[PDB]
Amino acid sequence: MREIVHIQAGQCGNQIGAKFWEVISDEHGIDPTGSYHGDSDLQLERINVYYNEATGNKYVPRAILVDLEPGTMDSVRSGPFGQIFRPDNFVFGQSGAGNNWAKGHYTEGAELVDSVLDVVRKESESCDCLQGFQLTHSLGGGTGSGMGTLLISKIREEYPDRIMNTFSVVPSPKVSDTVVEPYNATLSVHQLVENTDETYCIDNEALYDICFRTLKLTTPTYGDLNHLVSATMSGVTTCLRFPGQLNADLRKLAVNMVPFPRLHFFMPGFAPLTSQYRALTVPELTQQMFDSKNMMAACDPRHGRYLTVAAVFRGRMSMKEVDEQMLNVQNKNSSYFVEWIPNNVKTAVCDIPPRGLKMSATFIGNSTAIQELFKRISEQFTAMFRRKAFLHWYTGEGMDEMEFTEAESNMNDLVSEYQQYQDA
Amino acid sequence: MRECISIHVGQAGVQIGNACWELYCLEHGIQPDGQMPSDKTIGGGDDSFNTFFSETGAGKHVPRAVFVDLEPTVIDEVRTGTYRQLFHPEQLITGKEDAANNYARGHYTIGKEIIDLVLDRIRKLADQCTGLQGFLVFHSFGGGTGSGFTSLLMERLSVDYGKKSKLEFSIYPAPQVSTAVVEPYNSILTTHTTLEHSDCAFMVDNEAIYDICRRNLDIERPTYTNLNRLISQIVSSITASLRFDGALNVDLTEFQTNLVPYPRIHFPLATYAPVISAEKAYHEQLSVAEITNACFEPANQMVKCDPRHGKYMACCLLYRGDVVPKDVNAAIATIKTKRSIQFVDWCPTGFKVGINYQPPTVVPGGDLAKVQRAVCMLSNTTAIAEAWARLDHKFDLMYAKRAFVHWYVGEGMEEGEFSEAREDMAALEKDYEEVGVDSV
Ligand SMILES: Nc1nc2c(ncn2[C@@H]2O[C@H](COP(=O)(O)OP(=O)(O)OP(=O)(O)O)[C@@H](O)[C@H]2O)c(=O)[nH]1
Ligand SMILES: Nc1nc2c(ncn2[C@@H]2O[C@H](COP(=O)(O)OP(=O)(O)O)[C@@H](O)[C@H]2O)c(=O)[nH]1
Ligand SMILES: COc1ccc(CNc2c(-c3ccccc3O)nc3ccc(F)cn23)cc1
Ligand SMILES: [Ca+2]
Ligand SMILES: [Ca+2]
Ligand SMILES: [Mg+2]
Ligand SMILES: [Mg+2]
Repeated sequence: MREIVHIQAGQCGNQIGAKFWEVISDEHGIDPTGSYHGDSDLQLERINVYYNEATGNKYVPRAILVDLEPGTMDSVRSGPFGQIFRPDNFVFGQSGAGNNWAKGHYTEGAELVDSVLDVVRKESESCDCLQGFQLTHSLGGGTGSGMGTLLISKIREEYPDRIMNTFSVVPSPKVSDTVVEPYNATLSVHQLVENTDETYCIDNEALYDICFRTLKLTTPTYGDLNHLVSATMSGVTTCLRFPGQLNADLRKLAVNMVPFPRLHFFMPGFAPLTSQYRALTVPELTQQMFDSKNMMAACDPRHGRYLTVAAVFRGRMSMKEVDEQMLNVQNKNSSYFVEWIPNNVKTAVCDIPPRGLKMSATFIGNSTAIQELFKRISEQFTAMFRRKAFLHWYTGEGMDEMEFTEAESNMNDLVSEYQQYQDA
Repeated sequence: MRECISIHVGQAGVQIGNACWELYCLEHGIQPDGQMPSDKTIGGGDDSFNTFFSETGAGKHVPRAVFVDLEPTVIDEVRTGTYRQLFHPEQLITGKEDAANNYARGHYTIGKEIIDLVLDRIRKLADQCTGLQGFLVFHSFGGGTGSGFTSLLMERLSVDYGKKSKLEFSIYPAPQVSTAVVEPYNSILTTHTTLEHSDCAFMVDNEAIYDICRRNLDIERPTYTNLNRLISQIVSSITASLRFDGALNVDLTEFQTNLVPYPRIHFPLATYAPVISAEKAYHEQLSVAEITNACFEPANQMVKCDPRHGKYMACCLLYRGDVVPKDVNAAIATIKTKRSIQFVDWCPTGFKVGINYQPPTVVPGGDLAKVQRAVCMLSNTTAIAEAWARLDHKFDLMYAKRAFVHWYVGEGMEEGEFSEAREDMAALEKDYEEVGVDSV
């Protein structure tokens, strides 16, 4: 198990997905045209996980870029690292999806999906041992949300034994394109609960607050939020992209993180938060990554309990000190980790730090406090749905009110299920 | 692509198309003959201005539009006026005899003589389009052509183009400039027969515009030329999201998602600022906070109603010019604490913002000042139902005695249509009341 196939869908999907390929291409010594001008052999040892080798020792991202309009994807080709992506993997429609889940899932996107699956199958075939798929998308618009979840469903049909990962950007009124976002998100969460093994919940609420409160950006752009997203994505893929004892794969992650199959919504965290000169001591990384202020999902982990945790330290540091500090927070806050999964915190260290920082920590948590996120979206949803507001946009593409009711019910069930283990 | 076809019906529609298209030409640097120096791609292109203008091989940029009237006098002035070369003669369409302030003649008698010709020409523009977005229909409520031909056209357009989006800019009648006693009948008939076929409808109240011209521009007795120049500015602010590139530019359809919570509730209130004379704008730069604040002054509205005595369902701000998000957010924060803004309990209270960098322009020899920045607010308030109510009362006064009804019945209509239309407006008034009531 090595090769992953990456798909990015919609405005958000392709914006954050572009930053991901920018960040990791720098980490693996690949340049804006595709050539390797590195220095360490550790950079190329598992370059195969995310890149294909090409004619002339070029490395080509195993990346499929999907949108229902060409706006965002002409920007990706324009932008700093655009010329690296394989041009056949740009698969785009013309009319877009108007922030409408139904258009993504049932009408506009249905027209386009079979072409995306031909590129998926192309990349899937020239793979020694495919472990799975990761998708970047938001849940709030129509393409990345509705079409994205349509893809997932199709990929599962054709490759029912491979892993499915999402980086799924959850919406907030604090960073809001349209009033129908809670609808779109609730329709997609219903899909994600059934058809993914792992989902990283990137809440835009949490990114806005990190940007505002902790980084002193008064007027935060999507660029400022995506700076935080690509550093988190860099962190939660480190163990796949580098060595050397942890034979870490997506299946192993799924097995150890997910005690119950529907409860696979991970809260990510990063330390230190940036946009420095003083490197952080291991105690500080350990305090910071576990801090609510450093979570990429707007949930207080003190309101819930940690089912499982996976922590990843980057830089040159004492592993003695890393165990000591990781054991200190467990022993000093033991009520917040479930007694009925012994040794639920697993920690790893990797010598290569990220660009900029001498040392950093990335956190992956399956906390029951994630319910707060689904409760927040369940509330915004009901505010509108109890008066059937804005529904005509969805019923005009053939959807029924019963489908909204179903979806509202699955999410509220998810919330009940997370609440069940907080009290056990 | 994303092409938008404008259809201008009757005198008000036609004369407002002049104002608009004259304005768009100045906005994009298109000369009267149709040439555009700054366009290097000759014969065609994908540029944002191409949503409103096709290119010919000779370098002519040509409005994606059709002017239609049942008498030649108003369109003859486009055929011989400054911009006569801009339009292909087949875009400018006339009959010999008008509807005579009668919805019936505009819809049935004079109207059905020219309707196939109009759809045939609309079709010729629709086939120059690689991805047609929809139509923009400019017409008066009160005229016979504006009311009855438009209704017929809208019906027919729903047949030929399915659910392809249709926006109206509708001129709502006012006593200061009104031409006919029967305008309330025409208004209620067109409103009724158009309501299933229009996706969004910006009403413009001639009185509101008349008052703004007197008050803010110091114009003693405004003509139509005065009003249309102001209207074209508002129309331009709304269509500017379709005509310009921009990092912070939110498309108009995205605003529509927010503006229309149920099919029948599709009447946004517009409010524009600043409307100011050159005399008053000299040494008087108006900041983002001042023009934003001016959007919640109901004297700056396009329809005379009071949003303060009603409830909001959406609030969109379309800024153009020297504007950046920081200033906008600060301005909105100030307004939230200091002004009368109550949303319904089923809407989120966030204001949706869009920004075009191209600053607004002015037509040579006009009354508006050239300003560095400007803003159009589109709100969906229950207050706009006040406008339906005033007009519905005028209709009821006359309809109770059957005044003028014989002129409509003689051209083939029945009393059934009148009461069927009035009950639809009764229901619409009741809908705008229901949405405002809190949930349980
Ligand atoms: N704002 C504005 N209103 C106008 C203009 N011309 C006419 N009106 C108004 O429109 C209404 C009358 O309708 P018109 O558009 O003149 O009538 P028509 O559609 O040509 O119909 P007939 O002439 O009866 O066939 C009245 O309320 C007028 O004040 C104009 O250029 N601008
Ligand atoms: N963090 C982040 N959120 C985004 C970005 N672009 C859009 N969004 C959010 O994504 C949602 C809208 O989805 P979008 O991707 O534009 O729609 P789609 O293209 O139709 O899938 C809203 O919640 C936006 O705030 C981005 O670059 N970064
Ligand atoms: C109870 O928690 C876990 C147990 C096993 C695994 C499997 N592999 C893995 C991972 C890991 C796996 C896939 C992708 C990204 C990753 O960062 N990160 C760690 C850190 C420490 C460690 F011991 C294993 N890790 C994951 C979590
Ligand atoms: Ca289609
Ligand atoms: Ca061109
Ligand atoms: Mg968007
Ligand atoms: Mg006329």
